[PDB]
Amino acid sequence: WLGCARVKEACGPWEWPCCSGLKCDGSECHPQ
Repeated sequence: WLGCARVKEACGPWEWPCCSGLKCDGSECHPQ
């Protein structure tokens, strides 16, 4: 239990849950 991805972490649709307000903009979570 650490937290969530950041605005520079690799995420996806259901592979890595990012924090609230960050959407996978292609591959790296972005600041919306």
